[PDB]
Amino acid sequence: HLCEFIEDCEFTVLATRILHLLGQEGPKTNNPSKYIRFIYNRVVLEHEEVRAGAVSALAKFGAQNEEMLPSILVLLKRCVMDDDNEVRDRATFYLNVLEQKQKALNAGYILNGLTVSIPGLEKALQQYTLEPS
Amino acid sequence: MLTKFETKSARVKGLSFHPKRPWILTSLHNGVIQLWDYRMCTLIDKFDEHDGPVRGIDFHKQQPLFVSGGDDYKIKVWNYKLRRCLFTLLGHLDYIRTTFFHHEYPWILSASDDQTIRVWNWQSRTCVCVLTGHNHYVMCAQFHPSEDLVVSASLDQTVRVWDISGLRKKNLSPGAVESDVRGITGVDLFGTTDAVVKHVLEGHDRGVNWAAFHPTMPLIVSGADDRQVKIWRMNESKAWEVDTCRGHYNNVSCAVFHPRQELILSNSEDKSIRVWDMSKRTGVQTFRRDHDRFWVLAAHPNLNLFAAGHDGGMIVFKLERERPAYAVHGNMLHYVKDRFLRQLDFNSSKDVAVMQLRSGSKFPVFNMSYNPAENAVLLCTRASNLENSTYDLYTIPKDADSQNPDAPEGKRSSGLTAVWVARNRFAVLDRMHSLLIKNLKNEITKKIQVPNCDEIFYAGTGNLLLRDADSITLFDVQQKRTLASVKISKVKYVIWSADMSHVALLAKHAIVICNRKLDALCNIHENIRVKSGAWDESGVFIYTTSNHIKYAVTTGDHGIIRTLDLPIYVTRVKGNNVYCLDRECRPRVLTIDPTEFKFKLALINRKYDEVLHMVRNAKLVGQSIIAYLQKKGYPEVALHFVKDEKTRFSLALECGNIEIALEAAKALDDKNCWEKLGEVALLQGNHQIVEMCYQRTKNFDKLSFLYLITGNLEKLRKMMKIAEIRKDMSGHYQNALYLGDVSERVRILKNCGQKSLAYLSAATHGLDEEAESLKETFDPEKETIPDIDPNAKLLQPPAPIMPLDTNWPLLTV
Amino acid sequence: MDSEPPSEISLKNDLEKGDVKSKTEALKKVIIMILNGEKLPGLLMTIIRFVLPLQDHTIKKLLLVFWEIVPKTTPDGRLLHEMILVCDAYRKDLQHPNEFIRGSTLRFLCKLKEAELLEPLMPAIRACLEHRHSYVRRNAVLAIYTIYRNFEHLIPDAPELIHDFLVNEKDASCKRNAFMMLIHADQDRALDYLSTCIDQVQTFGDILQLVIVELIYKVCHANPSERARFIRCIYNLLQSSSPAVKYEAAGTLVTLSSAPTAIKAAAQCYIDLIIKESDNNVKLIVLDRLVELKEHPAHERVLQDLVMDILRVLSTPDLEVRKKTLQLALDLVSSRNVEELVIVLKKEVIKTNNVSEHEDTDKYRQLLVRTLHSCSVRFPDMAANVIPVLMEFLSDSNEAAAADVLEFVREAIQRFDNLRMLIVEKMLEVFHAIKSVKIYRGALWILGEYCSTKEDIQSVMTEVRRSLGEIPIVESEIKKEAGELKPEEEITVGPVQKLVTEMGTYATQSALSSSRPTKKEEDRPPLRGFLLDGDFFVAASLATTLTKIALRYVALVQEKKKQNSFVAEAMLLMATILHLGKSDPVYAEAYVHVNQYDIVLDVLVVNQTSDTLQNCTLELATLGDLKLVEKPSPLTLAPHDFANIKANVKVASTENGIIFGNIVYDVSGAASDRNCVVLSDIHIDIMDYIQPATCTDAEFRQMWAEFEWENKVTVNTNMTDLNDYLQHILKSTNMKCLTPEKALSGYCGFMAANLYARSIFGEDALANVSIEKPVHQGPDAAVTGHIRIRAKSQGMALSLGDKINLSQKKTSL
Amino acid sequence: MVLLAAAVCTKAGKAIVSRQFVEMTRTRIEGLLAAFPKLMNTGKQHTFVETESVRYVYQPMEKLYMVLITTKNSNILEDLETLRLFSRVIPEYCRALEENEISEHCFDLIFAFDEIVALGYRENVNLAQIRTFTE
Repeated sequence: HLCEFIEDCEFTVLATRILHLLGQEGPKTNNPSKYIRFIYNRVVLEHEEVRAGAVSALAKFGAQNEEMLPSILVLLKRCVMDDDNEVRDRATFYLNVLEQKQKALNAGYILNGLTVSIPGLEKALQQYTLEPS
Repeated sequence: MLTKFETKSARVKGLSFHPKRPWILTSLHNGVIQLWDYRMCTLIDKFDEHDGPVRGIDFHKQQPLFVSGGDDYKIKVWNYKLRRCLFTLLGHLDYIRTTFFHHEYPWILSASDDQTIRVWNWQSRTCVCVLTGHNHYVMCAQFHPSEDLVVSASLDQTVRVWDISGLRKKNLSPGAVESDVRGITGVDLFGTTDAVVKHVLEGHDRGVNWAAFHPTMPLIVSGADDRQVKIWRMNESKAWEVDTCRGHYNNVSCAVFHPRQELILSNSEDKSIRVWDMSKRTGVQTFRRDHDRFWVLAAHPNLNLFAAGHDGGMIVFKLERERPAYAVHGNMLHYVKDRFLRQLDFNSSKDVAVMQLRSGSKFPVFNMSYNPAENAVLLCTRASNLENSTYDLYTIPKDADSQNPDAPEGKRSSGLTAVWVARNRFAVLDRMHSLLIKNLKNEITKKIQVPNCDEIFYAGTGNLLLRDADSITLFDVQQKRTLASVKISKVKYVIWSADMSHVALLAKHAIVICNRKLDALCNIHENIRVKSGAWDESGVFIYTTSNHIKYAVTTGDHGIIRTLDLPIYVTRVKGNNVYCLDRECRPRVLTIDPTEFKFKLALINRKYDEVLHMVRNAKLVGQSIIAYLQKKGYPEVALHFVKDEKTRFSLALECGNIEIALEAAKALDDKNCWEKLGEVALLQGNHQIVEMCYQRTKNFDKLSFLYLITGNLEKLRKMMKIAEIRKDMSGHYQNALYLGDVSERVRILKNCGQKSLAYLSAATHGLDEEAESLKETFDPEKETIPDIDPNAKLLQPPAPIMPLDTNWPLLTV
Repeated sequence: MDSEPPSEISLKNDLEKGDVKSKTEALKKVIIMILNGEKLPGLLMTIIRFVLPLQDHTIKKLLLVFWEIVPKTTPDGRLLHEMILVCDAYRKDLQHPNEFIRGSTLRFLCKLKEAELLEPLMPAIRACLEHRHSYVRRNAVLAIYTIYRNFEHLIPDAPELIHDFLVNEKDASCKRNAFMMLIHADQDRALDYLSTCIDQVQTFGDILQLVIVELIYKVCHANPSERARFIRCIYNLLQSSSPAVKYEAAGTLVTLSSAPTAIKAAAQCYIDLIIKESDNNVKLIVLDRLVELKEHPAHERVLQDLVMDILRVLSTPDLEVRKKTLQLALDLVSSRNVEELVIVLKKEVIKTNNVSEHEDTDKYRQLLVRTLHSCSVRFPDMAANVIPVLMEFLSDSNEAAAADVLEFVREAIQRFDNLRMLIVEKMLEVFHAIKSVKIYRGALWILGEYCSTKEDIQSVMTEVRRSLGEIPIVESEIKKEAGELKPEEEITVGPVQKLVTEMGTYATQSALSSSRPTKKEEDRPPLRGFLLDGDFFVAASLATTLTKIALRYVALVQEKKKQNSFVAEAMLLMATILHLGKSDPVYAEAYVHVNQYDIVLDVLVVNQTSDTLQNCTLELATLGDLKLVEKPSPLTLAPHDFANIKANVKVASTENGIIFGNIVYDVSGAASDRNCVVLSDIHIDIMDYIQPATCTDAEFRQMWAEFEWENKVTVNTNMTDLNDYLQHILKSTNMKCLTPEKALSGYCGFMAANLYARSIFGEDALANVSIEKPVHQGPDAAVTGHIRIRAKSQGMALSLGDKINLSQKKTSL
Repeated sequence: MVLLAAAVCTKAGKAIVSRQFVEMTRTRIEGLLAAFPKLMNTGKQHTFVETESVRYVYQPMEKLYMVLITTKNSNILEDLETLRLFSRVIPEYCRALEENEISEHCFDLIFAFDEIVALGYRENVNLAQIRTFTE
């Protein structure tokens, strides 16, 4: 819903959050099609790291849920979610592993489709000092 | 307090409320006077009538005018519709502080700061009267709603009550022949400075700047140069009735009574506006609005809003109710309290109102609720949300507090709230701020009962005992339990059918009318949310959605019954009439007509003969009679109205008989129609009708194509010539093929200059001689054999049918 | 008197005064107030009285002036006659010895198409039959033609009076001065005479002959007029592939874009077109003629190519001219676009050669590397050119400068498998001085894929692996990359296997190798280590591992369709992206009817009352963007009158100062306080006022970005697709469903509409309607659609949000 | 008519003086001149600019626009040439353009307009010719 905001001023990060979460949960709570449609627009005009994020997420999204594979294909063939720069390299790998390969690797790789690191709860202390400055 | 209006104009010395309309006039120190539609927000007028302060301002509404008095020393009369000065007259020789208008003849009173107030007759040459007494400035003159008397507030420490038809004041002793005024010590001490004394009033607070009345009381309150306000009886000059209100800090410019509250509103030249207790006569509370000083005050004699003038401008401010709960029985509106006291019933387009006795409310409304059979009214009183108050029940047709104290009807008892509920004589009450049930034991229930309690929801208003803490909750008759809760979007209202078992709730489009608990019977069709609408128990639903009262439906019919000239809410439908009351609560009534309703009741039951009479100009419109009746695919309604050349056209395709189409198509003056009806014609089967149409749309080539298909050869030739000239090569060209010999083409093609094509066509039929002619006239060489033959037999037997398909048989249903 | 509409009383006074100046000024003041459009008939007798006979030209000229702009309307001092006060003593004016008064009189008199002046204008040609100036003879041919126009198409105007009645047009041809008011409908003999006149011309007169009769056999014969026609005539006799080399068109053409760069840019376009007509592939578009400035002899001195170099631009002239120029280099010379884009890109892209083409802003540098590189991807020949230039890009040897360089080249290798083996050794070099992500990413990818070719890798990688800079995204790129190509083909103190070890540690593992990697924790949350960790089945060897992936390119990669490409030269593209390419009681009843496409609001006005309502007038109002196309016009609403009165309606207008509600309808009658009442006919909404407009995907996208649309609602009855209810309803709140924002598949396929409007509300309106129609096992809410809405401050956003639900009105009176 | 009106404008938002050759553009004249000449006739410092489907030819003089309007056209040279001749005639009457002085010589200018362009067809004028009329 939050992603409905603003197409590319919303930043790399929100797109990365809806993208990461939609990838990882693999919505059956709402139809993933809204999520996908929202993320698809954001990627075009936002930074490399999210566009690369979007292909890899899609791949994991493929491995966790079979249903998803058709959307992965429309998104990845595009000049956006693949074939930009960084986005291409990751994509060539992620795509080829999903498309071409066994997906022993893809399957293994998704354990929920989790983040890259699990820290503590950083915000609250930061916030404590930061407010009366 | 709510701020309806606030316009910064700078120092307003005079302010007056219009008694006819909800308008304000202000006279400013800047020399400008302004007339405001304070509710509408539209400046009516603006005049710079004097260089300096204009201290007095009045409405002269006997004919549509306003009157001003300025420090030009004149009382001037002004047009608000034509913006011109109607008449000008010499009030006095000093500042006109306040001006008042007589309703006797176009006489004008001016009060001045040269110690007299005079009344002047324009209509004739006469100055009819001068009223004298003051020894120092008459700051204000004020009308009562009767025109016979006025009060003046002056700064010689008095209030002088005057007669305007009278020479000064009018009185004569019956116990003596002598003048009422004594210049000697009698039973009171005063000078000789009057002709006679009707009533010399105290005003002592070192002079009273202003005096004003409550609309329904003889009592007057005055604000004076000191810091007190003193309330007076002007009807007796008593000094055993006069109480002083203390609160202000500096010279009180005015004090006037709030018409619609039991408080006295004062304002002073300090920086505060103070509000006073009118059952205690001392300051309840002080407000500062920080517009500084107030030099004028006003209380509305039309009992609308209230207003006070300050040194920055003026504010008209609101202490009134919006969207009140109501129900209509047969000819009685019962509503919850609003300004201008109790009103209602009668009229149908006017903003006037008139009284009938149908007061559902006659005391502070904690609750006002109808009986579901509509025979009693419950009014809950003595306010509170604690666990007790009083509730008084009234009879619905004519309402008193008690009807008789010696009769079961009109009784009262305790209960924080009591509200009627179904079983049609029952009520449910809160008397511990729990849900308690009320019986009396036969008839409409009036007596307090303590058994049965709950622990959910909290006492308030209703009609089925509504209570809220998070939703609108309907409660049971004899059970403590919640009967149901409703949650929905509202437009600030709860709409009852008339019987208070049922409830109508407003939704995103229109309104839904529902039964007891929450069960939706139907939905009213209409795009936007209606303001109010009510159902005559079911069936005939009449509603307001603008300025007009229209029926959502009666017997599948749809009508707008009539428009009123004001926006309104339907009070409800009980009987044929529908009754309405708006926010200000002025009534409109409307008889449900046999206009729109009869016409479509008749059309539904396939009567057209009935319907012709029914057609009137109160319901004709454009498309409900003269073109809505062209809306059957097997024409029935269509047959009846056919007057429009378009409706006639339409009618024809819907039958499939286009004989009528061509004529409508004709009368539509248009080609397109002829080709389209001609195509429909070919569909009914017959090509004579098609030809005629198609010929005049100029589709000779379509015809040429049609024609062997149809099996005519004579008609097929006619097409060929009149398509020759167009050089339609898929028109003129066709027909030669279609007859057994090709000669037709040969000449047409010759004229085209297509000599080659002309030869090939001709040659093959064995008309080598014509083929040769074309070669000889033009470029020869006929020897060549193309991918098609150039000389092989062409002969076709044309149309074996003796009767053609222009003569396609038909019977027609 | 600029425009003062009330001043007519003073003008009468000023009009006769015994002072000629005052009279002239007055009459002048009348003229200026009429021309603006203000009050004038009061004056007429005064105006007419001084001036009438006189030969004194100035007043006469002034009165003569006023008779061509209002004569018909004004009637106090004129009335209606054949010899009106416009012309009765102006027969004298016509027959004065001074040419000016006669001439002037003739000129206005004949100018009118008035029938109350038809006779006096006919022998008015006498005044100018003698020709004292060129003006007199021209005045005459125009006046005879104007007489002919004024109801005298027959014998009253056609022959001669004594020299002209429709014959000045003939005479003019052979006389010293020409002018032919003969353009249509006039003597054949004069038309013929004008042809003769082409030769014996008078130049102003030639433009008059020429509008009538054009096309010459000659080159010319002289003068601008003939000259202007002549370029039209030339374009006929050679239409073929534009004019090519612009004729006499060139002179007007420059002024057509006086603002100032746009002329050169345009001029540059034509000059490029003209050079040659090439193959005309993708951005090779040069039309006009094939040879007319050739291209490319080797004996041509100082050659064509010198002008071609201008078109290759960095900005070498200014930006508007730049964008045109880059396209224009591409257009004359390339293979498609690719060839000349590589040359052009070589100049633009970052080097160590020139520091006027390098910059330390990373994105622009990177983009420039990608543009150069896309040419290779397009066309093979370019691969060979690109790789050595890319190594020069690297040689800059700033952390960032290397970085951008490495990033594209690595993509090129994915396309270009073991072809760019050579580059790897160059690419390592600047990888050691490092402060950024980009350098690490790219280098690690080249060095990684390329391992067979080199053997250096522990040494190069290791300085960086223990160096710092920024390392998020570094992880992702190194993770898929480091091992690749040939299992044991390197060694410096770490063979390819150490690299696989490293590659795994950098991805997410841990291992001593290359003196440990900089970071291990991956980039954006989805990517992780694991895929690749699993991978490297066969240790960094071309098989079905990282190497495979690395030496292969994801999907199709060809052209400049943006598949490993970027679409021309990076600077020109910014401009192309920017280009959005946007395209008194009263009763009313009412219904809306349409017959023969006339849209009307039917109203019936009803007086149910016995009371008098005479003075009855009916008006439909203009509120804002609503307007009357003709109010209802009957004088109905009389004692017990039922009437049907039709008020025609429009929806599109310009805002009026009166209220902006539903529809205002006004009926007037008897009453003096409320002489005019406002009462309603059925619903019309605020939504009308919005104005529909449309967007393309680019405009939609730009506006999405421009202002927020987070605001969403879910609207019921959006179960249906875009096309059905949603379009129709969206239309009524002046919106339209255009382009998509969807991404459909077997899991995706919400219908998406991009909406636009440009409301007359100071806002636009946009929305996206997403229709949640199940294309998954877990839909949002099943069928229904969520509309994400905005407007420019989202004040119309809300209109979109609810006007896509339902909407219907009907009545049946 | 080819030439609707010949008009002198002030970009105060009104047509200061103007000429309707035959009764057509009365009030219409003021609204066109008032909106369009304010924007420089919507120009960019180009003598021809067309807006709301009416050709406007102009020359700026101070806060004022001398304006020729057409919605049809017979020749390129001609439209400019009547405007041009008008621009010789206008400072003789009003000493450049300026709203108050333009206003005072409504009669002068208006008469020239009738004389210069007659029934929308561009006749010719000259400062000496103008004299016979206002004599």
